[PDB]
Amino acid sequence: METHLYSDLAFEARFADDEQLPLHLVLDQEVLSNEEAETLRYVYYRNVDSAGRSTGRAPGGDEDDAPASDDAEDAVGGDRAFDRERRTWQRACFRVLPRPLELLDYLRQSGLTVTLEKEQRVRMFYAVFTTLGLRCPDNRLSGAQTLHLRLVWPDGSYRDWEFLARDLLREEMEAN
Amino acid sequence: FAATHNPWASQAGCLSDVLYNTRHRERLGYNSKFYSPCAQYFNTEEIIA
Amino acid sequence: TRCLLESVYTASAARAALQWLDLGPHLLHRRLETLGCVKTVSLGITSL
Amino acid sequence: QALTARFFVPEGLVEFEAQPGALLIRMETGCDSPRHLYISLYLLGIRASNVSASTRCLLESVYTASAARAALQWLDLGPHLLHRRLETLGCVKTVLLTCVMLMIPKDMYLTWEETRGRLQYVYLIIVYDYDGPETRPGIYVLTSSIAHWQTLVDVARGKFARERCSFVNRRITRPRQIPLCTGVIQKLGWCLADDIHTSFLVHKELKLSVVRLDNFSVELGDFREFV
Amino acid sequence: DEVARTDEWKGAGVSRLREVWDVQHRVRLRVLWYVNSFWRSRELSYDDHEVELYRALDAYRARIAVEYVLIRAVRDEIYAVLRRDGGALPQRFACHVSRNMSWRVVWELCRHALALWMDWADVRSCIIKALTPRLSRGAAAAAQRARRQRERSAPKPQELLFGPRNEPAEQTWYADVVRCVRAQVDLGVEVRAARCPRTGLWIVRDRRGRLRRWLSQPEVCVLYVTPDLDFYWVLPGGFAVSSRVTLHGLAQRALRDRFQNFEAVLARGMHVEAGRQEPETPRVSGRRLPF
Amino acid sequence: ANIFCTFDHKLSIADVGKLTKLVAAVVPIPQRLHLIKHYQLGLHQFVDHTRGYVRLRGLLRNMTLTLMRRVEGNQILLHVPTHGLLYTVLNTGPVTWEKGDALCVLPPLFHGPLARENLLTLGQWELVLPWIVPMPLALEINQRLLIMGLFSLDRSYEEVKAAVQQLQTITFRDATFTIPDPVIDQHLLIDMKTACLSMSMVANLASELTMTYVRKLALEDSSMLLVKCQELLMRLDRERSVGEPRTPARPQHVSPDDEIARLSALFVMLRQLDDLIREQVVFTVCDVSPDNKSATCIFKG
Amino acid sequence: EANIFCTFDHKLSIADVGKLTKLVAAVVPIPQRLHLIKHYQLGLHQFVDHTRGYVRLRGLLRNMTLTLMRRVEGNQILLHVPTHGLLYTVLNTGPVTWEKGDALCVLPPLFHGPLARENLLTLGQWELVLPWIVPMPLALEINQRLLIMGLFSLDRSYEEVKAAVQQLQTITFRDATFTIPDPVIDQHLLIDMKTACLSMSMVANLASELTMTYVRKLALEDSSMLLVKCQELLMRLDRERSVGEPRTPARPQHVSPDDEIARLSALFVMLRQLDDLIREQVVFTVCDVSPDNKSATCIF
Repeated sequence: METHLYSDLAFEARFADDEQLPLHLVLDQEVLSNEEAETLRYVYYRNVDSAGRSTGRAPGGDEDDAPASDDAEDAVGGDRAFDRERRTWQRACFRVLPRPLELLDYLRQSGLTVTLEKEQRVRMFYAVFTTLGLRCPDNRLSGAQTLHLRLVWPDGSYRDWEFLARDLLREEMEAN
Repeated sequence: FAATHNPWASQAGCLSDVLYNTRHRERLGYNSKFYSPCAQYFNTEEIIA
Repeated sequence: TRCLLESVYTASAARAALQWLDLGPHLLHRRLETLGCVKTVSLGITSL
Repeated sequence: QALTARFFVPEGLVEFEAQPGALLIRMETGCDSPRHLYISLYLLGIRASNVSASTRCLLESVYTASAARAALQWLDLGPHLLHRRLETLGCVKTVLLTCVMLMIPKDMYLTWEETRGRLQYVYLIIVYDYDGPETRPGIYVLTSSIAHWQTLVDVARGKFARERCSFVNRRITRPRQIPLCTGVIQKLGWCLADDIHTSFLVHKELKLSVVRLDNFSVELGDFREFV
Repeated sequence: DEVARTDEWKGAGVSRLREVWDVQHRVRLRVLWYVNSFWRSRELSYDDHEVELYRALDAYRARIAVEYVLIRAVRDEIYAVLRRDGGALPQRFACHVSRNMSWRVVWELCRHALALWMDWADVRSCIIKALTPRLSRGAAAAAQRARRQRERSAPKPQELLFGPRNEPAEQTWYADVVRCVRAQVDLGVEVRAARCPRTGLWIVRDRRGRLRRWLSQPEVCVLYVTPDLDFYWVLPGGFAVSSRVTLHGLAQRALRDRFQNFEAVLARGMHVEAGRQEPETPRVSGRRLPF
Repeated sequence: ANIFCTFDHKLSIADVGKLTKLVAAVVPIPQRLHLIKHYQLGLHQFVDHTRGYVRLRGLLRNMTLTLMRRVEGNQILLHVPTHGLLYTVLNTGPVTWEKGDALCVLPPLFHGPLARENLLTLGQWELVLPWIVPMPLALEINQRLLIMGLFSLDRSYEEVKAAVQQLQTITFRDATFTIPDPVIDQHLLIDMKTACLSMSMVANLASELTMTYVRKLALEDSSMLLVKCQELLMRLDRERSVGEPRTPARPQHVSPDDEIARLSALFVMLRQLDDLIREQVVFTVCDVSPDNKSATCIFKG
Repeated sequence: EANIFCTFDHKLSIADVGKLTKLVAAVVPIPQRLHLIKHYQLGLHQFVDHTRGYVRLRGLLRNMTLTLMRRVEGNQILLHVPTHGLLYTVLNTGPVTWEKGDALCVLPPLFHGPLARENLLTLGQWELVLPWIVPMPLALEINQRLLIMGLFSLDRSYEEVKAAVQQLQTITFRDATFTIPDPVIDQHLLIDMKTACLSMSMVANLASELTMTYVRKLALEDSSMLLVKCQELLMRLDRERSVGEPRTPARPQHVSPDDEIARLSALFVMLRQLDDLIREQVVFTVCDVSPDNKSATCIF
C-alpha cells in the first residue's frame, strides 16, 4: 500500500514534466508464480500511443523504421537502438506482501476507509503492489493508447504483458 | 628550460624513437651485431629501469 | 600448461628455435637428434 | 579511584533519595536566583509518558513538595527544550550528599537484546513524541552490549521509527514550530551481565518495583543528540 | 495547523476497485482508485475514436506478428533452398550411414516434421534465443573485434620473435527438435557444437558435455541455429539443409522493442564493480520473518 | 610529562610578578617538544589583520593545550593534561562559571583590549591567551557570529543595522558583551566568507538534489519517512515557486560527471564546516573556587 | 580483565615466532572482550569475506574491540587492551605515512597494488589479516567516497558507474595510491542513504531564505577564483533546474535574530546528524612518530 501514496505524490510532483497520471495496481497468483513473486526485482512500463510507438523516441516517427539489413557489424541499429530502448522503458515503485491476505480486510487493517459498493470477498495468496503512470500527452487522453508491463527477475528474464488503456477505463472514465 | 630541442627526436614514438630505440628496432627487424652509438641514448625503457 | 611454459620461455632464441622447427619441409624426426640428459649447469652469460 | 562532588541539597527533594542508587542532574531552571537545580531522574520519570500511571501516582503521592512543584514548572516551560537545560553530574554515593564522577525503575528500563553480553554499557535516551498535544518526552535507560555510538543510533532509528515520523509530521504540520532533535543518546558507564537484579524497593513507607545494578562503573558522556 | 496529506489520504480511502485483463486474456490484475488522487482534480478529457483503436489493433497485430513472419521467412527460405539445389542436400554432420536402407520414408518424415514445426512454432523458439544475444551492445563490439580478428594479415617474423602472442573453440547453438511419432516439437534446445579433427563435419553435445544422440533416431528431425545466425536443418543421417536466416523484411524498431536482451541497473544485492561474484538475492520471504 | 619554555628576551622580576598571576591557565602550543621557544607559545604567531576568527578556531582545534605549572628564573614549567585526571584551571575567561558546567576553549574576541592582557607583552610579541567559555555560550556565540557574517553582505538598509546591533549585544548570567563585527572596512574577512558561502551553497545543493536522490532510493523499498520527506519537499516547492516562471523543465536524465561533482562538492563544503559545527568539549568542573577565580576541572579530550 | 591470554592449537617454528616477535605493539581486533580466548577469532580472518561488503567489515570492525600485541613466548600471545586515556605505542604495517599531530582511525585494509598477501603469519588455512590504521583525513575521505559510491550508483547500468568508479576508487594520499576492493551495496548502506536523504531534506527545509540566495549575492558582489567555480557550479545547477534568468534579491522582509538563531541551531543539529555518518570518532592521538614511519606513540 505504501508505494501508492508515494507514487501519487511523485506523479503529482512530476506532472508538469511528463503529464502522466498514476495508476495503482495490485497483482496476485493469477498472473505470476510465488517463486516469481518472492524474488521479483523490479517492474517496467511504457505508454505506447495507438500510432506513436513510444514516448522515448521522436514523436513524428523515427529513423529506426528502416529495416535491419542483416549486417554483422551493427546487428540491429547498433547500440543506439539499445540505449533508445533503455530510454523507452521506465521504472515504477514496487512492494511485495508474500503472506496471503484479503485487500478488503487488509486495507481495513491499515487505516484506510474501504468504501466499496459491495464487499466481494476476494482472496489472494501473495499481493504485489505497484503503480504505473500512463501518459496523456496534453490534458486530453485517448482510450486507444496501450500500456506495457515488464516484470524483471535477478536472473535477467522478464515477462511482458500489455493492454490498451480503454479496458482500464470502460466504466471509470464514462462515470465522470 | 626550453623543452625538446629536437621535436623529431625527443618525442616518444618519434623518428629517432623508431629508428634507434631497440624495442622499436627489433620490431622493425634489425641486425644486432652492428653497433649503434645513438642506441645508448635511446633505450629509454632500459634507462627507466 | 602450454600457455604456462610459453610464458617462461619468452626469449629471442626460444622463439627463433620455434620458427626453425616449423619452417622447413622436413618433419621433426629427420631434423632432431638427442644428446642425453644434463647433470650440471654453468649459468654464465652463455651457459656451459 | 573516585572524583568527589559534595552537594548542599534542600529538604524539598529528599523523598525517594536517601538510598545510594540515585542520580542527580543539574538542570537550568527558569528562575535565575538558583540558576539550576539538582533534580532526580525519578522526577524525570513522573513527567515521562512511557512510564506507568501507577508509578506516576506513586511519584505524585511521594513528592507533594514545593521544590518538586517549582522544578516541574521550570522543566515544563520549554517544549522539548530539556536537552538544552538538562546536564548530569553522576551517581549519589551517600546522603548534603556526596557524588561520584545503582537502582533504576523497572518501567523506564529497557533492552533490545537477550542481555547475555558480558560487558554491557548503559545509556540514557530521551525521545520527543509529537503525536500528543505538544510533546511527550519519553525517558529510557538502556543496557546493551553495543559499544560504537553510530550503530547504536542506527538501531535506535530502527526501534524508534514512530518517533521519527512523528518528528517529521511535526515539521510538516507546524512550520512556525521548529524542533531541534528527536532525542539524545548519552552513556553513563557500564556493568557486567550479572548484577542486574529485578527486585523490590521500599522508601518513605512506599512500594516500588526496582532494578538494581551493583558493579556500575561511572563515566560521564556528552549529550549527543540524534534524530 | 495544516492537515498533512497522509491523514486525509488515509481517511479518503478508495472509491472502487475492479479487475482488468491483458489483450490476449492471460493476465487478470486489479486497479485501485483512490478518491484523493490529483487525477480526480485534473478534470482531464477523454475520447476514443474508432479509427484510432483500429490503428492500435493493427499496430498490436504487427507487434505480435514479427516473430511469426520471421518463422515464415525461415520456412520459405528452406523451400527456396530446396528448390535451389534441386533437392539433393549434402551432409554437414558427423554420423555414419547405411546404404541398405530406404531413404524415402525418412524423407517423408522430414516433410511431416517441417509441417509439424510450422504448426507448432513459438515466440520462444530456437532462432529467437539465438538472435537475442545479437541485440546486445557487446555483440556489435565483438563483431568489430572478429571482423578485425579473422581478417588480419599473416604475421612477419619480427612479431614472431619479439611481439606478444596471439590466441573461438566451440560454438553455442540453439535447436528445435521435432518428434513426429509423438507429435511433440521442442523449442528451446541449448547445444554445444564443435568440429571433428578428422573431418570438417559437426558434432553436437549437451551443455553439460554429454553427446547428443537424437540424430540416430529416424523419426525425429532437428533445426540448428548459430550465434552468427546461420541455419541448418538436419534430418537423420547428418544431411543438412544449410542457409542463412533472412530478416530484411522486418522493421528494425519492432524487433528491437518486441524482444531484446536487457542490461541491468544497480539495485540491492549486486556489486558496483562489474563482473564480480554476486552474493545472494534479496528474496523476500513468505516463510521467515520480514525483519 | 613536563615541558620547559624559555625566553630569549630580557625579563624583569616585575615581569615575573605580572607573569606569575597566570599560574594555572591553559596555553596552546602547536606541537609537543620537550624544550620550546616562547615565540610558539600563545596565539600571537597566528593572529594578524587578514586571517580572522575562524582560522584561530580551526588551528586551535588541533593545537595541543597545556596547563601552566611553575615559573622559574628564565624558563616556564608547563604540564600537559591527561584524560580523566583532575587539575586546577583559573578562569581567565570573560564569563563566570558554575559547578557542573561543560567548558570549551575558543579564541578571544577582544584582541588588543583596554587591558592589553594586563600589560604582559614583549618586543613585537604580545602574549595572548584563549578564552575558556562554557559550551552552550560557545555554541551560541559561534551561531551569533555566523549570522553576523550572513548579514555582513547586505548592510545597506537600516533595519539590518538594528538587527546586527542586537547581534553585538549578548546576554548571560551577569555577563554582557559587544561582539566584534567580522565585517571591517565594508568587507568580510576571508574565513567567515568561505564558511558562510560554503554553508549557503550546501543548503542550495541540498535543496536541488534531495528530490532526485530520494527518488533514487525510493525506487527501492519504501517507508513513511521518505513519503513525508517527499511531502516536505513538495511543501517547499509549493511555497517556493509561487512567483518563478512555470515550466522550469528539470530533467530526470543528467550526465554522471555532473552529479558526482555535485555530491563531492557538497561533501567537501560541509566537510570544511566541522571545525565550527562540532564543539569538542575539553573540560568540566567538579568544584568552583569562591569569587570564581579558579576551578578544579576534569580534563576531557 | 586487562591482560588477555590467547593460545595456539598449532606449534610455532622459529620462523613463526620470528615474524611474531616483530609484531609487538600492533593493534589487533578482538570481538569478545573475554580472558581465555582462542586464536581463530583473533584478527579479522574469521570475519574477512571477499564479495560480501567492505561496509560490513567496516561496521563490525568499528563495533569490535581493540587490543595491543605484546610479549609472545611460545604458544602464548598476551594481548593487552589499552586503557582509555593513557599513552601507548603503536606499530603499523599499513603503507601510509603518519604525522606527529593528527588523529587516527581503524579501517579494514585495502590492497596497495603490489599485492603481497603475506602479513607474516599463517597457520595452515588460517592466516592473520591486520586492520589498517589510517590518519583521520584519509579515513573520512574513504568514508565519504564509499558513501558517494553507494549514493550515486543506484538505478544505473554498469558502464556509467564503471566510468565513475575507475576514477572514484583511486585515492592519492601523501604519495600513496589506494583503491577500494568491495564497493557492493548493503541494506546497512541503504539505511545510511536513508539517514543521508532525510538529513539533506531537513537542511533543505529549515534553511533561511537568505542563505538560499546568499551565493547569488556574493556572486553579484565579488569575483574570486573559488567564487568563479562556485558560480559555475550553481549556475549549471540553476540551468539544470530552470532555463529562466535567476532574479536579483532585494531587501529581505523576515529579518528576526531569534529566528535565525533557532533555525540555524536546528540546522547545525541536522548537519551533525549527517556528518556522523562519515565522521568517525578518533582512536589514537599522536604524541610522537618514529622517523622510519613504522612505530608511533599515541595517547589513548
